[PDB]
Amino acid sequence: VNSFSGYLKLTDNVYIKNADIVEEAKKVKPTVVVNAANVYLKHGGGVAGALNKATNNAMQVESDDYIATNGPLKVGGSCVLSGHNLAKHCLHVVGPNVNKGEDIQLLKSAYENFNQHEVLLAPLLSAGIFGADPIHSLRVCVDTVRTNVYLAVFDKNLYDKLVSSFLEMKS
Ligand SMILES: Nc1ncnc2c1nc(Br)n2[C@@H]1O[C@H](COP(=O)(O)OP(=O)(O)OC[C@H]2O[C@@H](O)[C@H](O)[C@@H]2O)[C@@H](O)[C@H]1O
Repeated sequence: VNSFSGYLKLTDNVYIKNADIVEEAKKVKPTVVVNAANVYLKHGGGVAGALNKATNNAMQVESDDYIATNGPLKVGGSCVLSGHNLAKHCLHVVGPNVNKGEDIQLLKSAYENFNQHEVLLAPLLSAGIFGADPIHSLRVCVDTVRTNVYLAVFDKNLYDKLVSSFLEMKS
């Protein structure tokens, strides 16, 4: 497991690839895929829906059951559930929905959950439906995470922008 290939090494522990996270997960068989979740684990568009659909909706049913007996998550919080056919585990992480005025500082809280895991396959938290700048999310990630994080960015134009921006700001 955890056979990541073709990543660009950004820091000693952060790696980035222009790849759909679902197909990376099928290729790599990671111990942990990260899901960019909301506090009720209602997997809408974005990564959550793609992950859910690849589990034939088993992730959404598992999430319903988790929520029924544990209640919703906190922004910046997380929960480990099954990774189903994609990974051993899925780490569901709630970044701030910046479009709704939730504290963007909670992005640091969200990425801090990655530190509980040796190696993760992850998307950029809050950078899509939740409206954070993807460059800011990559920055928080490289600043906050100390464990090995392999970031999947499916859109080639965004990936190119992220690498360029990371170079310039790394100085
Ligand atoms: N197949 C893919 N492989 C790789 N990267 C992907 C893929 N698809 C997308 Br899209 N991305 C990119 O991963 C980033 C995060 O976007 P996101 O919307 O999934 O996560 P949040 O902004 O935290 O919103 C959470 C809310 O969205 C609902 O899904 C969830 O239930 C919740 O209510 C963005 O850069 C986006 O371009």
